[PDB]
Amino acid sequence: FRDNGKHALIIYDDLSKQAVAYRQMSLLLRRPPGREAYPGDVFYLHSRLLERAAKMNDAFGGGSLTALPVIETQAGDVSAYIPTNVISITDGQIFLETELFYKGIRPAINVGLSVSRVGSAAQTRAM
Amino acid sequence: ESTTSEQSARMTAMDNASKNASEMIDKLTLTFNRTRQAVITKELIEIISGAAAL
Amino acid sequence: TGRIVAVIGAVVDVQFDEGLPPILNALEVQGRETRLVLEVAQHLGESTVRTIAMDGTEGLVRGQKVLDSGAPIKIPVGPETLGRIMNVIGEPIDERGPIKTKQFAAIHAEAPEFMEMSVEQEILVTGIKVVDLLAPYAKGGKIGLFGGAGVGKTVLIMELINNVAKAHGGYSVFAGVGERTREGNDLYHEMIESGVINLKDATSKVALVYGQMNEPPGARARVALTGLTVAEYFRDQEGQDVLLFIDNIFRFTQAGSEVSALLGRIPSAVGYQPTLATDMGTMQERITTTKKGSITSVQAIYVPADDLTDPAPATTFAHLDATTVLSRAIAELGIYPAVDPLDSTSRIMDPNIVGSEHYDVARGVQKILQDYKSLQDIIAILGMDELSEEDKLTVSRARKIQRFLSQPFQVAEVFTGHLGKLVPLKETIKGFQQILAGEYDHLPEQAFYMVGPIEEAVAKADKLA
Amino acid sequence: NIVGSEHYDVARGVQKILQDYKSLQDIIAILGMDELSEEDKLTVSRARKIQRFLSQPFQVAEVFTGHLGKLVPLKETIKGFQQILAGEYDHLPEQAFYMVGPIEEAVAKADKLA
Amino acid sequence: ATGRIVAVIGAVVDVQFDEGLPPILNALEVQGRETRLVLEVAQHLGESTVRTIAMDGTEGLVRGQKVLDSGAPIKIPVGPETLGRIMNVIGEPIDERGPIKTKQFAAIHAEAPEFMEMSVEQEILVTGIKVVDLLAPYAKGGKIGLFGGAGVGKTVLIMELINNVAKAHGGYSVFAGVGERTREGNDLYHEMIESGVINLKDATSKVALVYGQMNEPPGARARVALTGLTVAEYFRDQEGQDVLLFIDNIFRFTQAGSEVSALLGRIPSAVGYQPTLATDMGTMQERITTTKKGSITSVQAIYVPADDLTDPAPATTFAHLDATTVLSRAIAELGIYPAVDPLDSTSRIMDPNIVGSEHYDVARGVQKILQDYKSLQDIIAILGMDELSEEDKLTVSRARKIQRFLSQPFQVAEVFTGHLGKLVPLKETIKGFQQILAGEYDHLPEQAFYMVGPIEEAVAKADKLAEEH
Ligand SMILES: Nc1ncnc2c1ncn2[C@@H]1O[C@H](COP(=O)(O)OP(=O)(O)O)[C@@H](O)[C@H]1O
Ligand SMILES: [Mg+2]
Repeated sequence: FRDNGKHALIIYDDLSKQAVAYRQMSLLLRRPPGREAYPGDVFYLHSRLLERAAKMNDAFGGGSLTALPVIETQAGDVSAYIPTNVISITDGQIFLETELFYKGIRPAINVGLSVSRVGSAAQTRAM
Repeated sequence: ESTTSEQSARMTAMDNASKNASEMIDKLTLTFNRTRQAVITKELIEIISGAAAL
Repeated sequence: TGRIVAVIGAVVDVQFDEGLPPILNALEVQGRETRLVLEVAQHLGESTVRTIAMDGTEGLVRGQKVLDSGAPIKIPVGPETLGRIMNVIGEPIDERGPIKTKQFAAIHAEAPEFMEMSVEQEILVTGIKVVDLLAPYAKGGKIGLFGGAGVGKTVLIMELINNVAKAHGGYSVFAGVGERTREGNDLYHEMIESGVINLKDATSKVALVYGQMNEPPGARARVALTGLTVAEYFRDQEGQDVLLFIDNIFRFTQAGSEVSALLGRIPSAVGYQPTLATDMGTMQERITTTKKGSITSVQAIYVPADDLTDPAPATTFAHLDATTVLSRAIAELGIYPAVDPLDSTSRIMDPNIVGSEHYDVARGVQKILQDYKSLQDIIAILGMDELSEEDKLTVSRARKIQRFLSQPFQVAEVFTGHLGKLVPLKETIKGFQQILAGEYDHLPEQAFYMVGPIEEAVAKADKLA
Repeated sequence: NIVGSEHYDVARGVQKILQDYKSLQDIIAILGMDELSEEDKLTVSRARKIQRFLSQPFQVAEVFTGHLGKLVPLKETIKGFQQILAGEYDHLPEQAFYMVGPIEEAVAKADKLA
Repeated sequence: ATGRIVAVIGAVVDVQFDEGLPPILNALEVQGRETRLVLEVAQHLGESTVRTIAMDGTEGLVRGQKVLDSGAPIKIPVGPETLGRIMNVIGEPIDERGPIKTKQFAAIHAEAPEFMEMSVEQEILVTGIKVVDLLAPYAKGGKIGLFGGAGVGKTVLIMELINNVAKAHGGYSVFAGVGERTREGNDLYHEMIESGVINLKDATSKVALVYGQMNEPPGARARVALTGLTVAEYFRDQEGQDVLLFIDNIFRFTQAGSEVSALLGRIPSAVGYQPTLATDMGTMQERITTTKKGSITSVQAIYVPADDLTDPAPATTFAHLDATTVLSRAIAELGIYPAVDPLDSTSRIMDPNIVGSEHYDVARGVQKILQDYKSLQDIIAILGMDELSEEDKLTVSRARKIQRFLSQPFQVAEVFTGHLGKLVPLKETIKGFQQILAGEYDHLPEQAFYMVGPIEEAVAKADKLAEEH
């Protein structure tokens, strides 16, 4: 759809369980593990996939492709190996707190840590 | 009056010194548990790499 | 036939000539006293397979003879398996004669397809007032049972067997994954003295699968599959609403990471196997609600080193739909069953699943049980009478609610002398809808202790004085 | 020798008042603020403005917050850390020192929250 | 039977024979060197190929040097003539005073005595140190251990027991130094001539010395401790005297075998040691015993790596020691010297049927007031010292005087201190500590007990501080 002038949208759900599936095929080939027994090329796994989601110019049709991956953290750990390899790729974040979901605020969006860099200039002037 | 004013503020100021010491005691429990797993993981790789190169 | 070439520990290598068997088959060693079943796991090339044993390996000579079944491990299945005890290979281990039945089934079987799943959530009712109101049970889901010994856990097992066979008509299977012999003998005789198993006729309600603790590490991992084949017979052939008990799920994970290290594989994170997420996948996806019937599972969960983010209790947690926790601090308060009402959660607790009548009743119960938890500290430290008159009723009502959650069980009729009550769903919602509004507040506390519905509560206030 | 004897002396006073504040964070977090000395309620009350005076609104981040990008000269970031380490500005709150350029806009911000 | 060299990797030399294979644990002489290089056989590999470990360096070795065989393990010279001489691993003298001329040669590899050759009697050997004799008494014919990290005093405390014990002792004495600084083997040869223990002019010396230091190849720091307790086995067995034995250090026996291991073809165990760690340790430590033919007192210094007694090398020597003296850096940084931990040192004869009921209720009376002092420090950190009651302001002030009274000025540490060397007897150590506990010295400040001898000097030092106000 992107190369033929249409707009698409894709939700990967989730990229955490992909990287525990690439870990299994790597260690079953006897490859040297790294941090958290992961292989050395986990960054090649998620960068070569999320680089395709782009917007072509008007001479190429004018379509687009938006991505929205999902990462699951273990007890608020936003300083682990996998949730930092994907923060350093995507153009922003949306944080969901497990201790605002218990207090009755839903959707529990952490407004302090949620940022979107490039998408701020493209919104409605009414909004 | 002054021994009642003092003995009530000893009740409050010893209460916030146990909330702040229990708020601090959960944040070091997660870091203890990340680091406990990371040492079993690290010294497991050294045995495997020592046997594979042999 | 084949021949044994290598014997190293609990790993035997078998050399064939023509009929090379595929993976997940089952061989059988010829010349020995008891059955020794080998399970093929790898094709090593030049007609050689890599097998894991299921019993003792000593006495095996290099160059013996080994047959082939041509199929996986096939167990005796049927309706006449109710009330017997078997190991992982279907043999009976209680010296009551051979089990005789019509058909057999294989334990390594695929999941149901995508077009056979249920498209809607549905609540399973078990009769207990604390379970079916605050942490209800979905039909087909996986349940985690927190708590251990000395809390009253083995009664809650023996009573959920009895109530489903009364209100729903579905039997159960018990699978002991690496369990102690001393504690797997007392559960045999505790079920006899409560009626759910019976040595005289065909009114039994369970089938026991016991793979005990002193068995080789390949034989402690397949027990949760043998005890799931039997549970699939009563859904695929008869269409019942079966239950399934695994005790526990950590000894299924831990017994997996000792086969994957005897087979020469590089370990993952902290010591587990590389395949920690598919062995939990290719077991717990067979526990589902198809179009014929369902299978519901209650599993015991042991957390190692009090780490909730260890990979063994983190893989399991993505499969559960409801958790119930047995607190010992409610067992010293006198309440039975000792289920904590505040620290139990359910995923199907939702206004678009169980409706708005169940929701706003069970929402207010956990809110009022928090206010008594916050006001019990001012009363213990400062004193009683300083708090308002609007708060004295919340102290009085929350001691009515947390005693109305008690319920006498049918499995304990001989000992505590009371009558076992099985409460349907529409009585438990009607009851707590009136305690909150102050409608039955003038009656004393002991009218609510150990009754059935709300009707038997006011019939007990008359007998006082 | 290279940067001078006046640049080198103000830059070492800043690393001294920020290290002594770092050794009191284990006590302020437990026993609170009312357990310190009287001269150590001044190391805390001055290091919490030097920390906020090391903030600056960048020029490329105009599209983040909508604030103007500010640039300072080298001779004026020596004067800003002398009139704080001496005690000239002990009558202003900490949030008046937040996200400004040179030292003259700090007193042009504390008149707003009056 | 000659053989050739086919491979050299590091300190592990492979030697292929042709017709006669020597057994494991032998000696092979490399022909072609100007020095003597001995190879010790360690493994068999098939097709007449052994794998050896080298005692000296391996520079200048070429593939094809013809290697002889001895037919026996490393037989050092032994006898009465080796007293007052320094010798090598293979028995050569390095004191440059001539050849050791004796009649008996003895291999260093031999068995352990059986179960019906053990002795069972226990005694008490008095030293004169106040911390040692009170809370963890040593014993005649018993194995003693000196734990602790790096730079707390293991070499000085083992230099103190040669000062007190070795000159008042009747029989002989042996010092094996394994893997320590080559400087400190010269401050022993020059602190034992000026005290007359080593005599360079006649035949009245009482000390032998065996030295393999930390400049040697790692195949030679693991056969020196077997050479120390071979000379010390001659005196116990072929003669009948009472022998002592001092070993420093003994952690460098385990570490020097964890370096040749991975080239011999072994998978590593936990944190990096060899798989055969607790077997060759227990094969050496079963020859240092008291049999029915003699008695060997033995003091050993044991390095603990980076202050962790859960490391697998120090935490398996505990099964071979009767009296452990755990040193500590948390005491030494107070100024309390010798830094011996009282709540971590044990003995097998702390027993009211052996040391009497009066010594026993004094030892446990000291540890009970020190351990109860530990739990009181957790309150003073939040409350303060003055807000305590008057009843536990006294058990602190009694405990602080017991901490300071244990520190004693040593004799061989005069050049550090300038103070004089004290030696408190056993009957005075108990009577000093009864009176601080009962309260007979509550009128003195804490400084009157620091670095004193008996309790008599604790009040003489108290008045001399008073007059300078
Ligand atoms: N009698 C003593 N009491 C306390 N400390 C001492 C004494 N003698 C030496 N030391 C200290 O012990 C340190 C190391 O001495 P030494 O025993 O030679 O080293 P190590 O114990 O590491 O082999 C020295 O820095 C010295 O200050
Ligand atoms: Mg030393």
